[PDB]
Amino acid sequence: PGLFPAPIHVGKYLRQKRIDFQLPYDILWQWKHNQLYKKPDVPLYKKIRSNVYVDVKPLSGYEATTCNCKKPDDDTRKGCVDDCLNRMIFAECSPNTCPCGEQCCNQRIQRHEWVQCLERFRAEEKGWGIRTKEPLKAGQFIIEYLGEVVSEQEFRNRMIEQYHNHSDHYCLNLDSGMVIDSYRMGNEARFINHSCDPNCEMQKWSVNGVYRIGLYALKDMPAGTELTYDYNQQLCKCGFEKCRGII
Amino acid sequence: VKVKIPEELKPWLVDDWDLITRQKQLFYLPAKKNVDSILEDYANYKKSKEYAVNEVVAGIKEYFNVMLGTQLLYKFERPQYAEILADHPDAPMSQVYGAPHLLRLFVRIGAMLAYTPLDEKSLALLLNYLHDFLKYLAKNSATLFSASDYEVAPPEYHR
Ligand SMILES: C[S@@+](CC[C@H](N)C(=O)[O-])C[C@H]1O[C@@H](n2cnc3c(N)ncnc32)[C@H](O)[C@@H]1O
Ligand SMILES: [Zn+2]
Ligand SMILES: [Zn+2]
Ligand SMILES: [Zn+2]
Repeated sequence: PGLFPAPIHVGKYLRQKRIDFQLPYDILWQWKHNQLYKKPDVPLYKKIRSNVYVDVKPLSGYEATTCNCKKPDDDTRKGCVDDCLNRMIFAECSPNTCPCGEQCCNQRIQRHEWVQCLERFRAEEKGWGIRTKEPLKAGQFIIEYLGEVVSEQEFRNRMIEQYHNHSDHYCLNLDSGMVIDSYRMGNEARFINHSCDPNCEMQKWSVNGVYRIGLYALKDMPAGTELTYDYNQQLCKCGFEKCRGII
Repeated sequence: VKVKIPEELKPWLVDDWDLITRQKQLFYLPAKKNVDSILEDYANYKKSKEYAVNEVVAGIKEYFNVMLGTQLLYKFERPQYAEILADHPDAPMSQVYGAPHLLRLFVRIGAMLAYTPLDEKSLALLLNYLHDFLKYLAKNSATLFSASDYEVAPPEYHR
């Protein structure tokens, strides 16, 4: 054999078949889009690895104390799985108090255990989107939503003064008065699109005394799947039976 | 078999289509940076598993040398191709053509890979090496893919 052998039987015939080259439409659509509107610029923003507090600090008031989680003797399996009491009150364990030590898997946000297989791509009528290059399983922690933590007063000021020339909109509600604004600063999570039938969801966790938002998989996804969540006036192009029509 | 074209390289495929199909331009032949040079550069980038990389390079060369004149040309490019064959016979296509057409190769090779006499593990290994080479192309996209390698076809060419 070989590592890269030639095709046999009908593969030889197809390989030697004369066919005028055609660019596939899942690439060529970009050209018509670039003629109707402009070729999209590289989306620029300040990449940060942790939230930036502007005029508020999203304290949760909760000190994560120890659970009754059992430390597995086999160092192969992780410690704080689905029945962790801290995990059940949506608090990540503290490293100083967790009985599972460095085997605890209830420290995913604070250990920045982001999924490393995400890729920004161009979606036909939705602009920039995020897809996963590998499969994901339900409940998997994917990424943290990062940005500037501002008050609703600060966010309204920003919208009045500099977000008037903007056709998108980059913010999560961390609170009824606090917002994570990723217009200027954030991470790749700012490119994740809305869906009326999402495969991911945002969860608010208390991580060592502060609130942090993480994107977790709602269901299993194969490779090449675009990440979506429910944003909770734009026409919605999510393409799903029983679509709400508007984001 | 799905070969994944790097997302960064798709706008270049659009540009290539625009240059050849709309603007009636032609890639400079013989290529100043031919497919053989690019494969040699990738093989050296890997050795900086050697028999494996060389097998991938040889296979890409063989597939390209069969597929360039059959499936990798826009219709507007057919005369030039004929010209090349007349001007430099017995020169393989991997020595005459360059980066845009080698990239075009991966748009169509996946259909052929479904008929290779390999099992699942070896086919996965081959796809691994192919995607590795494709992301190598994506890394060096600034030097490899450029409209400056294209020129307006003379009025003689249009007949
Ligand atoms: C947080 S941004 C997401 C990234 C955006 N696609 C981009 O190009 O930067 C949200 C914006 O994307 C667009 N968008 C997100 N989901 C959409 C959807 N399901 N249908 C149509 N547009 C959507 C809307 O214009 C919205 O203002
Ligand atoms: Zn626990
Ligand atoms: Zn724990
Ligand atoms: Zn929808």
